[PDB]
Amino acid sequence: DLPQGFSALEPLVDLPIGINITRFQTLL
Amino acid sequence: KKFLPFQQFGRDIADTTDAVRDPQTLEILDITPCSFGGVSVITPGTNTSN
Ligand SMILES: *[C@@H]1O[C@H](CO)[C@@H](O)[C@H](O)[C@H]1NC(C)=O
Repeated sequence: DLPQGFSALEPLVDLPIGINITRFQTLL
Repeated sequence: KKFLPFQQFGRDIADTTDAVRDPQTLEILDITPCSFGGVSVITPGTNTSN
């Protein structure tokens, strides 16, 4: 049900952490 | 310019920087190149006058 439209995301956080990633989870 | 809180500088299409966020005071300033113009010289012949 994702609403039809356009809106540009703004960079809010920069993490200089250098971490290797390939998977993720969401916290309800 | 309505510079967003993250934006550091803006450009002319020639890549030359148009405007900058100052690093000591968070003001956003335009950088215009210093004043210039072509110098046409209009003269009679040096046969007639200098
Ligand atoms: C640098 O120093 C001035 C004078 O103390 C201060 O007003 C200004 O906020 C400082 N700039 C930054 C980016 O912290």
